Amino acid sequence: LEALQKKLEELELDEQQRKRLEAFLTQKQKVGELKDDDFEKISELGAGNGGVVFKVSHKPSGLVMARKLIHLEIKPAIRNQIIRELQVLHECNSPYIVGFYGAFYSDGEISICMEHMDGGSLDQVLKKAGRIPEQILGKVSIAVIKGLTYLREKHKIMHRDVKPSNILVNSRGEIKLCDFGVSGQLIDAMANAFVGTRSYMSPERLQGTHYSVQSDIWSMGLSLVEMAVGRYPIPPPDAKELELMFGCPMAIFELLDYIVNEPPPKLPSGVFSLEFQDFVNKCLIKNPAERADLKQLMVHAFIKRSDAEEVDFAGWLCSTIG
Amino acid sequence: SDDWEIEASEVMLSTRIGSGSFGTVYKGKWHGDVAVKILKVVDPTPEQFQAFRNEVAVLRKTRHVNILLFMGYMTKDNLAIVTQWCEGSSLYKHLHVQETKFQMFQLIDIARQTAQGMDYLHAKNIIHRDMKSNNIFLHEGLTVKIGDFGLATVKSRQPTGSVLWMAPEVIRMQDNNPFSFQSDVYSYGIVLYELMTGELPYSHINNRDQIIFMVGRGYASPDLSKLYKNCPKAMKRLVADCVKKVKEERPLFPQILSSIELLQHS
Ligand SMILES: CNS(=O)(=O)Nc1nccc(Cc2c(C)c3ccc(Oc4ncccn4)cc3oc2=O)c1F
Ligand SMILES: Nc1ncnc2c1ncn2[C@@H]1O[C@H](COP(=O)(O)OP(=O)(O)NP(=O)(O)O)[C@@H](O)[C@H]1O
Ligand SMILES: CCCS(=O)(=O)Nc1ccc(F)c(C(=O)c2c[nH]c3ncc(Cl)cc23)c1F
Repeated sequence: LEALQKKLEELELDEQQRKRLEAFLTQKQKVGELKDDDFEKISELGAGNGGVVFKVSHKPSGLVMARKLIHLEIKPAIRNQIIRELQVLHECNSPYIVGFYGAFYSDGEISICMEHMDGGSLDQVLKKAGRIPEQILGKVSIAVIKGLTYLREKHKIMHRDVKPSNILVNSRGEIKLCDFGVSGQLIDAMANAFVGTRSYMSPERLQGTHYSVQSDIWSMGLSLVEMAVGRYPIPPPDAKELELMFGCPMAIFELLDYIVNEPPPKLPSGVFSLEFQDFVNKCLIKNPAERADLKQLMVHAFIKRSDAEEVDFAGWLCSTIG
Repeated sequence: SDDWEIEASEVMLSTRIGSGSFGTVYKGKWHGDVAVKILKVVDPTPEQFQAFRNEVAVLRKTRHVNILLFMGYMTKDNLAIVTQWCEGSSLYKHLHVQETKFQMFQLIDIARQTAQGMDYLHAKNIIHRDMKSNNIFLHEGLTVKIGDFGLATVKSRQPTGSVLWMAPEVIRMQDNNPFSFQSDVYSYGIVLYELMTGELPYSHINNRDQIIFMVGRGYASPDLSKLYKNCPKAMKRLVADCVKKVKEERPLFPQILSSIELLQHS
């Protein structure tokens, strides 16, 4: 209640961020234990390979929320432990992490109710924008680097799934992370219950060796390339396809095999800045030890440039989706 | 059409049982309890209409006590298939949710009946292509019924449910058609593993993409050290034989059946 507000003061916020975080925590106090009966469906906000996400209204509070339905057949003991482990999200209050309201189990689906983002995922944004301008990919990078270091310091947790569809954006110009690995039982359950069409997985995680947040940095670099150019990069673009996006399919195993055997993808030269190119090249180093880490990324030239560049992110977003 | 199309006014949909990505399964009423699988397709293309009537034609050829009883279809309002209702739960729920205490003689019977149903399908030139313990239902607890075969014509518009039961040749997808009687045997082998261990394979790996890579390369395989101690040593051999990485080294179901039948003669 006010134990949440004490941990706000342990973070380095500015004037406009503390305003919004304090406003969200007060709305967290309007809602109690959530149930399937408490919600009125508004619209549908996604159809991931995993579970459908609805925009919904919580009747007692009036609040609008995003409801992720995760269908899983698990014994009741695992159900209760998944909901217990998800409660750490009440304490995950940061400008770069989407908010949490509550989680519960109904029917055969775990419901996760979280902060609504009217901008959607950058996956959804990408398919409307074609490609994302580099200036904005600088601001996105900052948000991701800050969200990962927040998780590692204040929670000792990795994201484990950094992808364009797990980065969400707000009309207020906020860029936040979502769908990270809080519950170890939920991690085990979703490996057995779904299949994937693409992969942002680090080559060391594919091979079973020891991994750290460096794997998330590799995933960020792969997401940045995919958002810079307008295509997933594991199968590098053809000499033709390059000359069809700027001017002057593989099965899941073949993708995973490529990420382990062939050199990582690169940003196409000439169309992007040299620093941004060097930035993704430092993120996509295969050996995790010689890959850039989180502090090195925050002092890289591309980040100090982008942090200083005042960009109207909120404006560009409302122009390209409406 | 043909005489297996059911008018929608005749069917009363009751409760919601399961909901995957390719459709939703409701319990219903149509001359007694029935199961209705409604496909998530609101604008079915003339192509998908033909693939549906084709998969229905394949369902029309199965009449066997270990195969789920096809009963009819609906093609106007929506695309759906009507089958018998199994009173028990799926084999997955028995083994991994309820954790029901089967005895050793019951596990072999489930193994034998599953092989009996699969033998029938292959004798009719039907490849399941997506066998898991989710698709094996225990009607009233005693007799297994195999379902979720067919409609591989409409699902391709490689399975997208789970990878735990996929044969390595199917995981790699290097052929245009890696599906065979032995890819089904591998899947049956993984179900045998479930039956004889009580848990799913690769329980220590929690990364689907790791599982896909490790199993496609041959670096990972079901851990047979977790087989029950009361599991007969001939049954242990059968698990290993079905799970073999080489597609041509795996037994066919006439042999699998005989292996179990002679084992069953205690
Ligand atoms: C692909 N990587 S993996 O390691 O194999 N698997 C997994 N990776 C990450 C995660 C998971 C499991 C997982 C999911 C999917 C999740 C989704 C939404 C959520 O809600 C929420 N609310 C507010 C803010 C942030 N999240 C919390 C969540 O916690 C989890 O542990 C993996 F299963
Ligand atoms: N809190 C939220 N607010 C707004 N949109 C959300 C929220 N949570 C999820 N979404 C949307 O839900 C969509 C699908 O998400 P999800 O179901 O996680 O599948 P995915 O991320 O596209 N891939 P996978 O992780 O394999 O399921 C995303 O594109 C988001 O835009
Ligand atoms: C003859 C096979 C038809 S199918 O291959 O399309 N599979 C199918 C079709 C319709 C269904 F309802 C189902 C199904 O899931 C069930 C059928 N009977 C059941 N009884 C219990 C449960 Cl939990 C599930 C089912 C099902 F597996």
